[PDB]
Amino acid sequence: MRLNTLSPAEGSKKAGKRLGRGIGSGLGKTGGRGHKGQKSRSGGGVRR
Amino acid sequence: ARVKRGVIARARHKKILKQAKGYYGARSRVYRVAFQAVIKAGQYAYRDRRQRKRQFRQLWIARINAAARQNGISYSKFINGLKKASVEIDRKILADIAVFDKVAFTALVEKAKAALA
Amino acid sequence: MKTFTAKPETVKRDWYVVDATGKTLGRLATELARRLRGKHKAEYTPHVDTGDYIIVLNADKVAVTGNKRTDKVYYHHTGHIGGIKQATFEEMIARRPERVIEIAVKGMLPKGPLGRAMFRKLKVYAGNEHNHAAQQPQVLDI
Amino acid sequence: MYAVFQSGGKQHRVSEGQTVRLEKLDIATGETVEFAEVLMIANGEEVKIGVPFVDGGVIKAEVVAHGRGEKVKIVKFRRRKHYRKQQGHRQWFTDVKITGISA
Amino acid sequence: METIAKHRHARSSAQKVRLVADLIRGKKVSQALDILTYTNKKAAVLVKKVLESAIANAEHNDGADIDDLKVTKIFVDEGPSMKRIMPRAKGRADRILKRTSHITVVVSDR
Amino acid sequence: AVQQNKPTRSKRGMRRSHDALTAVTSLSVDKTSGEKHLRHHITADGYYRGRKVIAK
Amino acid sequence: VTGSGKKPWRQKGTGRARSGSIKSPIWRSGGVTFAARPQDHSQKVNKKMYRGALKSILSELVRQDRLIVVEKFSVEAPKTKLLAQKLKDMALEDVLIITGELDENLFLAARNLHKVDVRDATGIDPVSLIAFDKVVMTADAVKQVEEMLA
RNA sequence: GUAACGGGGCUAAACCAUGCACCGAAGCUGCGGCAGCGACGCGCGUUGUUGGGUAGGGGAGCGUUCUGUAAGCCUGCGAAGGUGUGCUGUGAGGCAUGCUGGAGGUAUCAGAAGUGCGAAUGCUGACAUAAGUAACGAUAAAGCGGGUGAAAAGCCC
RNA sequence: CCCGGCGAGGGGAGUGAAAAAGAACCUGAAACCGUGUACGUACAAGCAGUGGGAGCACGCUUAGGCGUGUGACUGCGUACC
Ligand SMILES: [K+]
Ligand SMILES: [K+]
Ligand SMILES: [K+]
Ligand SMILES: [K+]
Ligand SMILES: [K+]
Ligand SMILES: [K+]
Ligand SMILES: [K+]
Ligand SMILES: [K+]
Ligand SMILES: [Mg+2]
Ligand SMILES: [Mg+2]
Ligand SMILES: [Mg+2]
Ligand SMILES: [Mg+2]
Ligand SMILES: [Mg+2]
Ligand SMILES: [Mg+2]
Ligand SMILES: [Mg+2]
Ligand SMILES: [Mg+2]
Ligand SMILES: [Mg+2]
Ligand SMILES: [Mg+2]
Ligand SMILES: [Mg+2]
Ligand SMILES: [Mg+2]
Ligand SMILES: [Mg+2]
Ligand SMILES: [Mg+2]
Ligand SMILES: [Mg+2]
Ligand SMILES: [Mg+2]
Ligand SMILES: [Mg+2]
Ligand SMILES: [Mg+2]
Ligand SMILES: [Mg+2]
Ligand SMILES: [Mg+2]
Ligand SMILES: [Mg+2]
Ligand SMILES: [Mg+2]
Ligand SMILES: [Mg+2]
Ligand SMILES: [Mg+2]
Ligand SMILES: [Mg+2]
Ligand SMILES: [Mg+2]
Ligand SMILES: [Mg+2]
Ligand SMILES: [Mg+2]
Ligand SMILES: [Mg+2]
Ligand SMILES: [Mg+2]
Ligand SMILES: [Mg+2]
Ligand SMILES: [Mg+2]
Ligand SMILES: [Mg+2]
Ligand SMILES: [Mg+2]
Ligand SMILES: [Mg+2]
Ligand SMILES: [Mg+2]
Ligand SMILES: [Mg+2]
Ligand SMILES: [Mg+2]
Ligand SMILES: [Mg+2]
Repeated sequence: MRLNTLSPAEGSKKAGKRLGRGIGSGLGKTGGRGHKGQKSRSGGGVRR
Repeated sequence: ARVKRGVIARARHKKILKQAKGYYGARSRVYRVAFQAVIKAGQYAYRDRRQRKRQFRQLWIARINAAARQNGISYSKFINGLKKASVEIDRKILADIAVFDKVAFTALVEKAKAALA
Repeated sequence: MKTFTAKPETVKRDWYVVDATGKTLGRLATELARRLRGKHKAEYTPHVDTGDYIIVLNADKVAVTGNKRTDKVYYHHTGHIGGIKQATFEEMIARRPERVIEIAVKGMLPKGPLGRAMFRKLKVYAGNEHNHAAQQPQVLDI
Repeated sequence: MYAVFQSGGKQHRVSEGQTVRLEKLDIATGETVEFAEVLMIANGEEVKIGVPFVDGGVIKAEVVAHGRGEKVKIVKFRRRKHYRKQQGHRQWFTDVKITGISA
Repeated sequence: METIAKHRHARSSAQKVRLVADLIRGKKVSQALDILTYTNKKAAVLVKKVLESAIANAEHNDGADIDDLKVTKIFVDEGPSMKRIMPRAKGRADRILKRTSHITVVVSDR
Repeated sequence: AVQQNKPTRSKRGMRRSHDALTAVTSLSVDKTSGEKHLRHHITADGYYRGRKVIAK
Repeated sequence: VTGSGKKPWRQKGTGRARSGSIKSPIWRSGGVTFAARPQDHSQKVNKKMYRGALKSILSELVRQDRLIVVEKFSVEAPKTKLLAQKLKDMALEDVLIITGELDENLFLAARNLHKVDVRDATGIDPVSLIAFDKVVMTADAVKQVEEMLA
């Protein structure tokens, strides 16, 4: 039990998505927004 | 936590430019052009591992045909004859024998002709 | 081991003499093209000229079937606008008979530097005499 | 003198003393391997042609080395379709030294 | 034994100076001096002063005889460019580069 | 009219293959003064074909 | 970013990429796209999870023989040399010392020894229990930690 | 511009019929290797099977800066950075070492992100290209002697 | 001290651990521009590579091939977003 031998539980710390960081990521370019239209836009989307 | 990109960016560009050695003009000097050249070289290399197998078999066949016809039989009859004789020597080896051991090649032809007889 | 390749320095090329008299143009030309390329040798290598030197005699007596003697047309363009020129087979035989065989063989050889090098080994003559006694050509019946 | 044998789904023409690179054999280094499926043995003008294998034909070899071949890069790229994939490859081999050919 | 002289920041484009440098590369120094004397180029004046400096350096500092010296190496590198503004028609400004050159001459007996 | 593609350093060098200067073939030697000079021109010390044509 | 809201050049006709602000994050000297603000990084720890963690730590110190219980731990005077002598006597270098009542003499003696720290039982924290090589607790301190967690 | 077999050429090298050979793909098989999923038995085996992919969903990682671990560890007997070379992994990468450099670097396991660029007529700087090309700004105009000077069409007389 | 115009600039000498720390000064990348050397290239048609491959040069530990550079000739092949 030292400050460099403590680990989180398995499955407790999932890494966040990072969009727009290249092809291999699977979220490159359009960042999961698809192509064009209102929902692709910054601030884009219709009200509830 | 500001991150400067220069050290990593340099290493990535240099990796590509090292693979573009020998290419003409901007293709060995300029990252944007070298990157495209290296990708295309990789695409061709992938394709040509398949093509190499086709080109060598084509070469072996042409040589077997020449050697068979020097011994009085066509390639197509020679191969049929070997199959009927249960000879399993492949075309790489037959073409090698055709160049390096003409007496042995002649013996294969006589075996093929006997199976067709 | 790697597959054998012929080496331009070590390739042996023999000399042959063929008589075109009465031979069908295209059926002669395929055998010439085959042997100029070296397709008849086990050492055949696509990037190497492994073929033989071939003298063709009596090019003016080469035969063609059907109505080709009058109706086969050779076209060429001079590069000048409107400069499309033509000659019938019979006109070609009368004026430049060696060209009939040379044209036929050239079209059956590979295109590119090596194909042009292969063509240089063909020596076509209109009559029954050549000047290559020194090369000691063997008779070849095509 | 030479012989032809099958190993690693490929065929090989070998003489005594030659080192030949084969697909990986599951056999320890510095140990003997016998190839008893010999397709041809030629000792000059004397030619034994297997139909398919030579009767009594055996090639003995010693395993000299195992190793991995030169790295090959696999590049896949679909232009305009936002797709690229790369992979490396090194193929295992076994080098054997031919010690004897006989029938 | 090699001796160097340089003219750094010489007022001429390297392209112009290289035309003259190419005349004397590999020549005996006395022949090089004659060639430069009858070359009608500004760069010939610049190169000749560097060659004369190299010879004087070789004689004074390195104990050479002029008679044995050749122009073993000569090259012109690009120096810093001075940037200037040239007014063109219709209120447009162009950049003028006043190019400079670094002239190096190496003389040797060997 | 202007280029659609940047010409190469190779093509630049090829165009400049005719730009090389030519050295004076040989200098003449005045018979009297022994001075080198351009042929058919006076020497630096004002000699021409052995005659002091120009003082200083 | 300090500067004017003037459009740097007209929308159309110049042959340049369109510009709106000299302060654009695309531009040198421009804003930071997602500029930081001061943040509070503190997390909630459920009281029971805090206490559960301390019990796990203390139990592990006992298992690893890192918890040393004593009756008394005192120095006569606020002299660093005395505490240094006491710790080398007990064969300790890097040590957390937990007492019932935090005395001035021991606190003052410990200050200039960077490997030594001296707490009262109320001032225990999870990191310090883990970080120090040994933990020395007075019998008094053990009772107070006993009561705090129980 | 032949220009309505891809060409040569072909009277079959055309067409019809029948047959047997052969060539021919990244298909199938062989040999070696990797990975996903499901069975069947003990994280390993055996067995079956799968692995082209845009939008897009899911899973698993590399590396960068910073905090702890670290008053530790490496480092003037040479840190970071730069530049080569060799080795190495399925990849992002990793390791070693020559030269340069001359004072820093930082394992491990965790923690946090200004965390990865080729494009945005992106932004700043540097440097190319066209090119030694156009041009040298009123077509009122110069010539020569002497002087000075390292040098004079342009300065002085 | 020496060349140069009592220049610019440079070569020595000297200082310094170092001057390729010389003030145009720590490190000193890339684009871009040169000099030198090896190989190729003046009958040859196209995304300039890739697969095959001779020759030449230079290394190297079986005297063997091997390595490094180059790349005649040849199959395939219309950049990227
Ligand atoms: K989405
Ligand atoms: K401002
Ligand atoms: K303390
Ligand atoms: K270093
Ligand atoms: K750390
Ligand atoms: K850009
Ligand atoms: K230029
Ligand atoms: K090629
Ligand atoms: Mg996708
Ligand atoms: Mg879009
Ligand atoms: Mg749409
Ligand atoms: Mg949509
Ligand atoms: Mg908006
Ligand atoms: Mg920072
Ligand atoms: Mg380079
Ligand atoms: Mg073709
Ligand atoms: Mg104005
Ligand atoms: Mg265009
Ligand atoms: Mg010119
Ligand atoms: Mg700012
Ligand atoms: Mg509370
Ligand atoms: Mg017409
Ligand atoms: Mg067709
Ligand atoms: Mg296949
Ligand atoms: Mg398959
Ligand atoms: Mg599949
Ligand atoms: Mg897939
Ligand atoms: Mg740290
Ligand atoms: Mg960023
Ligand atoms: Mg960039
Ligand atoms: Mg992009
Ligand atoms: Mg410009
Ligand atoms: Mg022009
Ligand atoms: Mg002009
Ligand atoms: Mg003009
Ligand atoms: Mg004027
Ligand atoms: Mg005057
Ligand atoms: Mg002056
Ligand atoms: Mg005037
Ligand atoms: Mg000075
Ligand atoms: Mg240095
Ligand atoms: Mg310093
Ligand atoms: Mg510096
Ligand atoms: Mg040539
Ligand atoms: Mg020609
Ligand atoms: Mg061309
Ligand atoms: Mg092609």
